[PDB]
Amino acid sequence: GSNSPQEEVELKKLKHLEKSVEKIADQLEELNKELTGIQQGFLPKDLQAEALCKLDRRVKATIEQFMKILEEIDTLILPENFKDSRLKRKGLVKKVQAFLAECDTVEQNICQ
Amino acid sequence: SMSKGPAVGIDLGTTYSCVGVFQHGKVEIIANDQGNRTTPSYVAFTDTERLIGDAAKNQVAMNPTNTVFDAKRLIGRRFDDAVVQSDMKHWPFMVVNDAGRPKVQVEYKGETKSFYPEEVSSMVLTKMKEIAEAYLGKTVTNAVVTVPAYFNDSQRQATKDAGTIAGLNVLRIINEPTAAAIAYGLDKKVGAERNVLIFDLGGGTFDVSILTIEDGIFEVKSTAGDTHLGGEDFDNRMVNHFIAEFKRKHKKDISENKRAVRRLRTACERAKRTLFSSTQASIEIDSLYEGIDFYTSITRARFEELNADLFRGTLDPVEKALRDAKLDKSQIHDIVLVGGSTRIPKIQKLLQDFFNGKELNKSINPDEAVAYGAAVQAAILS
Repeated sequence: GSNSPQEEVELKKLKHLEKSVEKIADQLEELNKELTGIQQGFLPKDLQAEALCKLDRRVKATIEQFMKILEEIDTLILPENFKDSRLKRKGLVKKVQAFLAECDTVEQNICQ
Repeated sequence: SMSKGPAVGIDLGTTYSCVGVFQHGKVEIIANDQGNRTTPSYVAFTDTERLIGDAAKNQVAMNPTNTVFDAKRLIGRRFDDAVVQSDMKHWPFMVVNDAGRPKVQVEYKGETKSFYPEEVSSMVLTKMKEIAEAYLGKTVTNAVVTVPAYFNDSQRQATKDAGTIAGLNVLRIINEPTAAAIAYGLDKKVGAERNVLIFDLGGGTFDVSILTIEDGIFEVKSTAGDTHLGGEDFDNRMVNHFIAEFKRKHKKDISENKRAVRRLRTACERAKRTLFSSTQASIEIDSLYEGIDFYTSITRARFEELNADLFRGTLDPVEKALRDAKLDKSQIHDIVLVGGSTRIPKIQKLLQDFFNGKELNKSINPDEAVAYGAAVQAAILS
């Protein structure tokens, strides 16, 4: 119970990064819904390939945005005493990595 | 519409370009729309638009085959030039032969398009012109553009043609080492002939030039260097060191995971910059590979050790340029540092020790010295 004003600065940086991740995750959510929509939809099997490959630009842009977030998180230096900041940093990197794995699943399902 | 603005100086670099303006008795290096004082010499072609500078560099991972850079390595050259053939092997974009001349070939708005190197450089010059206009709030047409001292007639003409295509009135084309000497006022020093050595280690090239300045006339005496040497080589040594460290510590090889290597490479680049002014740099990368957190550090001494052969090797073109200029090192009046890698204290120390303790001209940002000199020249020609 030695919470410092200095750690509040790092926690605020992490909250901004969390908000930035939420925006990219909304883009991923729309891609996931569109992919599901194409796979489970009524497009003639002949036109499905084209609809899927049209997601390519967006999924690559989403991957890149997440990679830029990781690079920004990677600039933080948090002392051992900043336990709350380290936990928030760890949780955020894990959340970004799970979103990147979902992006990779989209890429495995398009332009095949 | 905007009123007429002043003349600018533009350093058209292999990887980055820089624009300056002389006003209020001093040079102002102009920040671009993203606030960066240098702009990537990148042009990207997408399904929907053409992107230049930071916007092009920012999407290289997304669109590698249609993102052009290094046009300066191709400008004014023949397709069969040994340099073009060697360089092509390492670029992700296609280079084609059009009646003996190289062209970059890309996909743009769903169609195959090809551009001459001067057309690509004209797009970079257009962005530099736009950067100056956004800052000044005035139209910019007049500019002094720089080229390497070793550029032949064809390379110089193609650069002038890039300027013309960009809608610039190219007041003069001057050599990069001359622009750097002008920035430091070396032609204004009173007395006899001065021998100047320009040590330019930045933007992926290493150029050493020796100039003699006599009664304000610059003569290039010799040029030497390494066409492919820079910050990326120094970053790569750090990456190898860390990959080896991760293998020793965790018995895991992260090298085939492109995202892990990228996170590490980006952190190494930043640590290298920290080492310019600090003796140690720390790196904390959570979940680098297989969920393992990588918390480490590197001292300036270790950074120097990892790069020892590359740093000490920068003195070989210095010795070669001195021998070609028929001069003893003791005959060099002024030493000028140009390019971002000259911020490395060990490089400065090796060069200062070589010249027996002689002070180096380094107060001007090394990344901006050439644009600075070009902006001074542009003001003189106005």
